[PDB]
Amino acid sequence: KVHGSLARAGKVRGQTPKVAKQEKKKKKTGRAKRRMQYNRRFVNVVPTFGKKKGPNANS
Amino acid sequence: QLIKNGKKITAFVPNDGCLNFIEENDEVLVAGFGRKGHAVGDIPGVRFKVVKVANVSLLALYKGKKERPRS
Amino acid sequence: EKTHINIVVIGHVDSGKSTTTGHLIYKCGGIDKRTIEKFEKEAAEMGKGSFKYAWVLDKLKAERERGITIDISLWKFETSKYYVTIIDAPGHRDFIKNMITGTSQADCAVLIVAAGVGEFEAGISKNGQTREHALLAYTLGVKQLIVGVNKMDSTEPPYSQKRYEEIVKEVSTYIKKIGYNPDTVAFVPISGWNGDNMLEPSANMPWFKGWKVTRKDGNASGTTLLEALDCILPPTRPTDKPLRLPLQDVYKIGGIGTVPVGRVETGVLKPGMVVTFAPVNVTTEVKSVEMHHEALSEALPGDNVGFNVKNVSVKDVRRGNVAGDSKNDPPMEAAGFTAQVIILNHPGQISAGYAPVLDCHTAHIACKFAELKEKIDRRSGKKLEDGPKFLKSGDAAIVDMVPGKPMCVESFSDYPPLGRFAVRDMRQTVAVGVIKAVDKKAAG
Amino acid sequence: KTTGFGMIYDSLDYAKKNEPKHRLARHGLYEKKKTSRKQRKERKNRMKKVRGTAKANVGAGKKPK
Amino acid sequence: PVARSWVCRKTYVTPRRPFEKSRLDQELKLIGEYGLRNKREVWRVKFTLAKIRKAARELLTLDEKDPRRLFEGNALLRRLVRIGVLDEGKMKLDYILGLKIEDFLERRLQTQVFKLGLAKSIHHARVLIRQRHIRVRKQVVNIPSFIVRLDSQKHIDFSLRSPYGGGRPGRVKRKNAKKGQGGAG
RNA sequence: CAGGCGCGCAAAUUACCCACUCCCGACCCGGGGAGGUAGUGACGAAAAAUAACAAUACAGGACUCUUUCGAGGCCCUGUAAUUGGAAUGAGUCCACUUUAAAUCCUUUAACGAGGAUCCAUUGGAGGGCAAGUCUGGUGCCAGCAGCCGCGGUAAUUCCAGC
RNA sequence: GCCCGGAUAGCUCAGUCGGUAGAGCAGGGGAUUGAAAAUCCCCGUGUCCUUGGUUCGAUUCCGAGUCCGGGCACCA
Ligand SMILES: Nc1nc2c(ncn2[C@@H]2O[C@H](COP(=O)(O)OP(=O)(O)OP(O)(O)=S)[C@@H](O)[C@H]2O)c(=O)[nH]1
Ligand SMILES: *C(=O)[C@@H](N)Cc1ccccc1
Ligand SMILES: [K+]
Ligand SMILES: [K+]
Ligand SMILES: [Mg+2]
Ligand SMILES: [Mg+2]
Ligand SMILES: [Mg+2]
Ligand SMILES: [Mg+2]
Ligand SMILES: [Mg+2]
Ligand SMILES: [Mg+2]
Ligand SMILES: [Mg+2]
Ligand SMILES: [Mg+2]
Ligand SMILES: [Mg+2]
Ligand SMILES: [Mg+2]
Ligand SMILES: [Mg+2]
Ligand SMILES: [Mg+2]
Repeated sequence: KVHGSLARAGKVRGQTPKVAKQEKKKKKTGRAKRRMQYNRRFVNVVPTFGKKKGPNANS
Repeated sequence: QLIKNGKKITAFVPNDGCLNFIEENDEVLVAGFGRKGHAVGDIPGVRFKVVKVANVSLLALYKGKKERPRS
Repeated sequence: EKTHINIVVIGHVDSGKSTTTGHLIYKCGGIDKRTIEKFEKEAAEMGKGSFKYAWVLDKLKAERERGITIDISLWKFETSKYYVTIIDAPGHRDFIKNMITGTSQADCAVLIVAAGVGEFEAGISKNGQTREHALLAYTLGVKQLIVGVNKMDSTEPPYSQKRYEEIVKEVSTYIKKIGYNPDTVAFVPISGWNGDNMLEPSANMPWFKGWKVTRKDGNASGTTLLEALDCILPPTRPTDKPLRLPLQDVYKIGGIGTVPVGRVETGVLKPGMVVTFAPVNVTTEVKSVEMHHEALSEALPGDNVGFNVKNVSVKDVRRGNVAGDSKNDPPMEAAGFTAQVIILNHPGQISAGYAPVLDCHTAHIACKFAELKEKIDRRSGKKLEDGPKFLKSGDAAIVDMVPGKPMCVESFSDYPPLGRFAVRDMRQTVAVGVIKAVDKKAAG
Repeated sequence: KTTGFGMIYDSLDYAKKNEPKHRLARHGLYEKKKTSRKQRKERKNRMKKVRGTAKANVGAGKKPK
Repeated sequence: PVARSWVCRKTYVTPRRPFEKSRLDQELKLIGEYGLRNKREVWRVKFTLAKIRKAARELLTLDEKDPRRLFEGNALLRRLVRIGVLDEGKMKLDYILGLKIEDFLERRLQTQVFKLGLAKSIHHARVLIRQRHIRVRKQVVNIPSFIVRLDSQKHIDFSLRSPYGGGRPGRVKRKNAKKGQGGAG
């Protein structure tokens, strides 16, 4: 017995609540962007001792 | 049904609600599924995928850049 | 050097439009003699020998086999003062759609009414198209009328003054009700089959002392149909506006490609200009502008012209699409628009959700009545009551309309030509109206 | 800085003879305002149809048109 | 049918492996210190170094009696000395193999403007160069990757028409001065 | 050679010129869609913008001294931080040059940057493979997923925001 | 542009000249399961393509239009 069908195609995309992108500053581009990465990864290295936190750590 | 030779194939339509853009008897640009003539993933025996419909890209339709040529 | 005017021939079925036009073109030199005998022999062998001059315009196999005009046909000829492009419109009510396409792109309308025993009454009856055609001509903006009573040879007695005079009195009455001032209209007794009183006065009507027209900007007098054409007032061409050219057909000329043909309404069309088509949203530079097989350097308003576009298929642009400059104010699709509509004759009651066929320029799209905004006065849009719930015949109202298929329209105020319309239903002209505001989609 | 090339002639009459025509026109010396190559080619092929001294007349009679 | 030349080549070679952490970190470190817009810039110098070091390798394979070893062996060393990556006391092909990436791109024009003291940051170096402020001998050079040679290292300085120097002021202050002249009266 | 149609997933202007390159001819003089020139051109290749600085500020290192604390100046970094006025070319636009004539490029005068809105995208974020077990929605559906696999009401993988 | 036929539940197919559209299949809700399937209970879930005409009234009567299918034609 098949539960999916062609009438319900694109269901979750339609029902997903719509949240708008918020106005934010433009990101630095080109050499300036590579400058930002260099500082965030190598210059501002705060020691942690225990274990490394990823660039996008959420814990 | 391919125009150049009249052969009949089954083409997968990618993404969430893209089948709604397609209607019956529309000109569709079709490409391979990436496995050089073999089925991809769990879809059984489908070796093709749809890239453009009604001479407009499925991605631009899915991303809201353009709309099914409404006449 | 001449002035180009667009002339539409209108009237009831079998009133002699095509014959009158074909003979008039032949007399003025628009077609070679030898071609007429080619038509004369071939029409007789098909069993339609009476359509000898009608075959000049009836080019289709179906038109020639059945002796009926189905679609408009254009031809050119010169009246020693006007370079005239004449349009032959079908007389059938089933082909009123092709009329409105041809009639829209016209500057003067010649109305052909058959002076025959019982033939005239059939045209001017309720179920005839003589009344309807004159009504649509005024609705579509044609403000210059020439009434030529045809088939005068077939009266009883032939070339009867009394028949001619009674038709003038009756036709005048109608034209006056619908807007045309009879004193500004030239009535010409003609015999399209025999070519009587079209170029030179006919001995068969010595009683006819001529026609007189009393018009502002000139009073004219004459006897023949050609002199009636020569008295047409020169139309005013809106040249200082962005380009607007409603398409009436698209052809695939061998060795040239896609050549959309249509009449430019406003602005100037020149080769090398990048034009855009609405509502199909196709932008392309024009390669050449040709009119009547003759090369052009610029298409001034009122020049029905065809033009070569680059890398455009025939299927992309169709009849009813509007062509305009991409650099200047470009035409755009209308999601909806607001109209002042006067209901003429609907048997019942008109409420929101009504979907009659709306005819604007060359576009015939079934538009849906979305909201009855308010009831206004007829002679002046003075409001009367908000939200009429329903409208019946004789009521003028403000209506918001949402077309079914994509359609490009403009307000009458900015561009008079592409705002006029006629709602059509029940095989009748239900209502007419003008367009005040257009909700153009951004298309970006 | 700006480099370049210069030619200085013994006399103007010599500069008349052995010098490119375009550089002469740059000084207004030998100016010509002629027809396009296409118009000449149109005329040349039209004259190829006719024969005799009529060749000059009809080609010249159709050149302004 | 055409008087054109189609001779062209790529100045760089992409990595064999797209996402290798150590290579990514080292390339970022280099881009960061020598102020380089993109990772293509680290690969261009890497490609030039690889071709040069590869060229030195078959020469070292050939014996010292090889005439071919001597000619382009001497020429290759001379080019390296001229651009300033090899010391004039270093006339051995064996010493080319010890060259590193930072050596070649240390000779870049943008690094020299910051080092010579013309610019106060490596990112200020590119801005000055791209804005037409630096001459080498007498010619303004707006290419940050301009490889300075020893013959021209001593001559790098501000351009004559640069407002920073014997130059009429730049447009932004010109607009303030007329404001000052208008503001005064 | 352009240009049209058809075919197709699939490929440009019905442009200007003999000035260059060279060819033919009785010929220093004529002609040449050969060829050159511009147009279209993200086929492909090369160079290279989308900021930089200075101070205040707040964490943080940093350099020294000192009750360990603490302190002072100094180097460095994150903040459409608080600003501030410097710089410039994309752009528009005299001339000039370019060139057969033009064009672009090169130069120059004017003008032209703060949200310097003059606003960089395309793909991905379980592993292979660089990057969240964040939050909302859906609930073996919708979808994803080159492969392994994810989804059956707390999805590191769908649809979204960050 | 012209002509011909069709349009009723998610699918298919019924439906009297005019007395307020059903059948099967599918699906939904509940019991059950970790979630299903099976099993056991309940539920048409459809603007009769759209819109006007006429009628006491319209899916079934007649027009206009849209889409689909078929055929014909269209050379500034
Ligand atoms: N006696 C007479 N017969 C005429 C005259 N004009 C036309 N006819 C005949 O009437 C018939 C119909 O003419 P026709 O040309 O078809 O009119 P029409 O208005 O163009 O017809 P349609 O296109 O609206 S269908 C033809 O057979 C023609 O021979 C006329 O002036 N006098
Ligand atoms: C072309 O020139 C247009 N005037 C349209 C047209 C004229 C004559 C015949 C057919 C089309
Ligand atoms: K030459
Ligand atoms: K995500
Ligand atoms: Mg598998
Ligand atoms: Mg009859
Ligand atoms: Mg006719
Ligand atoms: Mg008949
Ligand atoms: Mg007829
Ligand atoms: Mg009768
Ligand atoms: Mg020559
Ligand atoms: Mg930008
Ligand atoms: Mg991965
Ligand atoms: Mg990883
Ligand atoms: Mg959840
Ligand atoms: Mg059905």
